Amino acid sequence: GRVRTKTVKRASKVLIERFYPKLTLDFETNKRLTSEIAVIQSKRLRNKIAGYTTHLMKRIQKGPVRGI
Amino acid sequence: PGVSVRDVPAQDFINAYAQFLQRQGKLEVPGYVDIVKTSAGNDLPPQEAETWFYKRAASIARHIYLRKQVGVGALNKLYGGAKNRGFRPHKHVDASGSINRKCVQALQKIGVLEISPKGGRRISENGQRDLDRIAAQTLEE
Amino acid sequence: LQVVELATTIPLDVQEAQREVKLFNKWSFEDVEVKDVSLVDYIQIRNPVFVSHTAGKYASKRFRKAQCPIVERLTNSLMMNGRNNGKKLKAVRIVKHALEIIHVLTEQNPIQVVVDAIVNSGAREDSTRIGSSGTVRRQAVDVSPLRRVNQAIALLTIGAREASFRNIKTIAECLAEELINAAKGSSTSYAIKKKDELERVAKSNR
Amino acid sequence: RKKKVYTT
Amino acid sequence: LVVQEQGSFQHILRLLNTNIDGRIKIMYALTKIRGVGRRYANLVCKKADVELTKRAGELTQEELERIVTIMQNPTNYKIPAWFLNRQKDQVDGKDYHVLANNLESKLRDDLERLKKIRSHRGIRHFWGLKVRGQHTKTTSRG
Amino acid sequence: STQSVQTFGKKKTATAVAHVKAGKGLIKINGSPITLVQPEILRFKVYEPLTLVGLDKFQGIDIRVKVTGGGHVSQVYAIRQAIAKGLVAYHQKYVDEASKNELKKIFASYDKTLLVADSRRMEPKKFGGRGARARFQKSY
Amino acid sequence: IHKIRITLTSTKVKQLENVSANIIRNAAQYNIVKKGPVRMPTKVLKITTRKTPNGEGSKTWDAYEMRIHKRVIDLQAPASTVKRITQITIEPGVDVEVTI
Amino acid sequence: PVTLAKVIKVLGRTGSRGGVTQVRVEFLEDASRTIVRNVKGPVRENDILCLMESEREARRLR
Amino acid sequence: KSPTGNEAALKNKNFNKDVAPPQSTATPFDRHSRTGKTDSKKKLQQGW
Amino acid sequence: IAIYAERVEERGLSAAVQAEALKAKLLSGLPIRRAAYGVLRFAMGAGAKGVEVVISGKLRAARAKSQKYADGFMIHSGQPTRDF
Amino acid sequence: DKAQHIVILDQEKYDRILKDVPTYKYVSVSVLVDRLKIGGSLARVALRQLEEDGIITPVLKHSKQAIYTRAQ
RNA sequence: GCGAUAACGAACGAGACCUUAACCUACUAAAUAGUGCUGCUAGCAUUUGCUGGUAUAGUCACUUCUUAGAGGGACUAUCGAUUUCAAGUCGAUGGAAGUUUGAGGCAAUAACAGGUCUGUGAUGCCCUUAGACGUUCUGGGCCGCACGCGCGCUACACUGACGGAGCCAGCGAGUAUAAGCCUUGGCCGAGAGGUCUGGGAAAUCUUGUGAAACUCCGUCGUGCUGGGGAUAGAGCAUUGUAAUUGUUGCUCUUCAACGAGGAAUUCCUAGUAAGCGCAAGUCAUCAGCUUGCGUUGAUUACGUCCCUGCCCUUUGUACACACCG
Repeated sequence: GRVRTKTVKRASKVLIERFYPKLTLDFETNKRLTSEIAVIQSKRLRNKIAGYTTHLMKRIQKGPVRGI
Repeated sequence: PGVSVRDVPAQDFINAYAQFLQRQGKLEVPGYVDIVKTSAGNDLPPQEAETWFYKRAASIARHIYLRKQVGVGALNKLYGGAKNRGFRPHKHVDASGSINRKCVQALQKIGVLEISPKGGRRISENGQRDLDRIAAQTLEE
Repeated sequence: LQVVELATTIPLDVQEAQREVKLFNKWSFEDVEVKDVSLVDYIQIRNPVFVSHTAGKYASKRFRKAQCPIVERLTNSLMMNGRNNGKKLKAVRIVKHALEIIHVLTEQNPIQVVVDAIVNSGAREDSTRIGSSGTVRRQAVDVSPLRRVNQAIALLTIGAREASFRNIKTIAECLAEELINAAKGSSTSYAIKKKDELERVAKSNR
Repeated sequence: RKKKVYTT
Repeated sequence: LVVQEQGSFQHILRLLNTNIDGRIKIMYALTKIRGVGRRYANLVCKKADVELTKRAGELTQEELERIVTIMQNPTNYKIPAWFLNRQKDQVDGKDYHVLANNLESKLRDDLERLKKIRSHRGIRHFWGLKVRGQHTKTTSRG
Repeated sequence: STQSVQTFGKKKTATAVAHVKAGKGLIKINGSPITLVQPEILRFKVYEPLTLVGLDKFQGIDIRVKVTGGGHVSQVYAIRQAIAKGLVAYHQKYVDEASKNELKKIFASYDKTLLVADSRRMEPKKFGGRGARARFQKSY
Repeated sequence: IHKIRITLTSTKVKQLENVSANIIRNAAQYNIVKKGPVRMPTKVLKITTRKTPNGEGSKTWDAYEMRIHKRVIDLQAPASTVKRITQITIEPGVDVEVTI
Repeated sequence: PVTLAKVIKVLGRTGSRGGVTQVRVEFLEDASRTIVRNVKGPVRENDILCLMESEREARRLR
Repeated sequence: KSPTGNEAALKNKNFNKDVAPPQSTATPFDRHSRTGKTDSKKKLQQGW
Repeated sequence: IAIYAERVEERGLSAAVQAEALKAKLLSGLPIRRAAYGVLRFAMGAGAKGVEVVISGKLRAARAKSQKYADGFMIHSGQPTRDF
Repeated sequence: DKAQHIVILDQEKYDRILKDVPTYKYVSVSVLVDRLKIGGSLARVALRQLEEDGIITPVLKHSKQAIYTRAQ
């Protein structure tokens, strides 16, 4: 399965609560943005965090999300 | 166009060079060709007793043509096969050295081969001339 | 139709392949049709191939096997019983020769006979077991089109394999007889006895 | 495990 | 090409007190004679100028006598010593090739010659056990 | 020099490097014509990149490939990929890109492995068995 | 002028690449023509032992490794210049051999 | 007299070992008389699997 | 028959006339200590 | 050859020094609890993220036992155990 | 041990071959063995000549399989 | 993980991580890698072409393939369905890669009378300690054979055996005054092997490890047959102080059961299974064994708790040394 874990789910939603105006619905822009916002030790975790932040951003535009 | 050895199928080129090389008759055939096995891994002598030596020399000449200074030890590896060890698994075993060494020696004094520098046996100035000739006379039919 | 002159000469017959892609450059897929509505989507003959050897990835997803060419699925099932695993070129040689024998016999399109033998060999109802922890119990259930197709190939090659065992008749011409007989629905062929015996038992369980 | 007995 | 003959085929041959099926190919028909394997039968046929494409019954008497002569006298027909069955014989030291009835006689004579001196190999032959050092713990079950 | 593009195709271990120069319809395998590539029964695997587009595409180009590594079957698939990729790479550089997109369409619509190398590689062997997943037979 | 070869071997690449770059650096500001560094195919020294000191348990194996990385640098300079470059880039992990 | 029934809904895996599937079939002709039947092989929706006998429903297998 | 070599050729292998034994398996409370020296709580208290 | 002797900067961060120091205390008859906590607190005092001491063997009892004396935060799996 | 296929060609079988083989949809090594009761080796030599005599047309050539048909 | 929620917010383990495999005509270079050109040179058609050889000075060019370091790339990306519209799942499209991208390494809280004191100059105690249970020398045994069982290797044939011919990998290892490493090439020898030189402390030489299955052309023709190669005789060499109880290799001869295997039972979901070989370890010699590697390459699910083991919840307990109670 492709179930993201808590280390990526909560760290991504901290980005939204902190940098929503600078975020966007594009993964490529988010991937570059999260490399200057957070200190991520590994590239693979960076892509996972940015890939879930984009999903949450794409979901906020469709209505209000619970917990963010 | 210029026909070469590389422009003709190997299987029917060797069948044509073997026939020519036998009818030409200058290749010296050792006296044990009716007795010996080609390889220690083989269990029977060749079924074409009269002609097997000529065809093998034709194969050796063509094989040396396409490469540069191949030795006789490499020829043993080339023609060797899987030995039929009874209950133990199969294994690769080299072919007989004398048969290959006699062939290259027979081909070297017929004018097709010579001792190459830094080992092996190159193909002769005339070795290209007569193989490329047979290739042309192989595919017109 | 024009003959194209290259520096490397190309044989006449292979230049004819520019017009049409044919199995072994001999058999056409154009005039081949499945005489059963329920197996059209699982017998793949729409994409022609030259040789039944594609080395594709049909085991990744669930129904990718339906996308493999039907002849390649047949030649895959020939290489069985240990000593033949991985010997696909030998299997392709058998299929290539079998089609020619199927052509000189009955004169039909050889791959049409292959398609006919497959629709006639898959059991339409098999009796699955519903045994309650050991006891013998059987219930008649329907057979999916995919299992119907691929059980036909399993039964056709198994019958050909056993007919060529300890027999002077070669495997390519045992397969040709097996495919031809099953194509016309004859009960003499294996995999038609089996198909009838499967559907006969299923009738005694519903 | 054995008791060495001499002969010579 | 296919050719026909009448009355020349011989269904059963008798060579060296051994019955030979006449419809077997000559190289493999002679292998019925004990002491003559495929490798040896292949060479005596080539030394006797008997082409291997003939069945056993196809051969005439002239060829049959020429073969049994060669098998009984291999060294006289340029057959190498190392190719022979019984070389460096125990008593006379000459190279021999024993055949159908002579083979079991000289095979026997080797057994008592081993048993007479009571060598270990001769002893194990008497017991009916394997003599070449094979383990008998788990496979000697016949 | 002249219009030359150099490419490569790959299968499991076999890799075939194709040199495509401007010339006549010369198509060689290790210095030998493609009409006699072995095994014979798979000769149409390398004929596919030719007959799919039409031999007229090869009038202006000559192709010489050097295939090493892999096995007998794996080398055939490497060659047909090098030819298909070599023809496309030549069109992209010396012909309009409309034709290159045309050539890529027929090839891709027929077989993905003509242009895209198969990524399957052999799984490593693990101890406790004679294979990658196979294990020694267990007894009770 | 002298065609001089410098061979660099070590187990760890960080110090190896520092020495390799440092030698190339000194061969740049000094107008010395150079060829390299050449990354030689790394050697995997593998030893596969049994985990168990005894012979009981599941048959589990360790697979130890020792990667050896090799770089060769070709220099065209007098022998005095090349040797002093070696002392400039001396590193405990990386060993240096100089061949003309 | 075989009848063909396109499947329109895969209900779920049934049977003891899960080797048989409940499916919702719809007849090709007379697009009504929708029936629940069990099938052995792998099944997607839109399978034209034919029925030797039609007048029988299906329930869970033991 | 003083030497073993001489007697071996005279001893016959009479092995196929006698039948093998019907069973031949000849190779248990591991939890219960058999040392007979129990440990008192004082010893554990003093040590640990 | 030339040999130089250098003092370890952070004795609390060197498991070798702490194990040798602990051994020199256990061989002096000090109780395990007093000895184990002398390195647990010394490691933390030096600034260690975590420390764990395990002493196994037999002590005044025929049956043998092992006791672990952990402290702070410790990681167990993956590459970081080779780093920190 | 029931085969007992004929390996020597007499005169009765020879003309029977040339009178019966042409009236075959498909001839091969096994077909000749199966129905003419001749041996496999005799079948192989019979096919190589019958093609040279024009009675038989070679549909396909292979060492392990020989597919032949009538030439009429 | 979503969610439900007297819990809220966290830590270890899982996951992250590390090594390896797959992509990069995008960087960085490469005479220990390859190529195109260029010299010089050969053969065949003569069309200026096609195959080669040579060039550590042609004191050329380049990095595509090859090597390896710095990076980039995938995050289930986009779009459809279902879902508590959540976590997700299933389909497509693009993609080198969409099964945790493939494979491993590491791996929690306690613990086991699990296995080893026959790995340790790791160890407590007991036994022995000069006619030794220490150490060494000689010879034998560990192989011994009415039997039961397990891990495997050959096979029962024609999808095959031989006989010729075609002719393709990857992982690795390699020495000096030794106590002898990998060993080409030439010459003898049917072979095994012998002999003379040289290269390589290694991307350079062994080595393109020209491996085996495999493919083509022939013989065989359903026959315990040219399937199978036990058992045994004679002979020829190799290693070693030493081959007998055949170390092993080679030649001829001997031609056994086995004609697909009962009750049972093992491993396995994609470059996987199955074949097929090769290297390294042990190693003076010996691989039907392991550790890896590559060649050919599928059938069938992609589901369930029916059997089996384990985990969780409820439940009973007179057990807690915990049902071996």
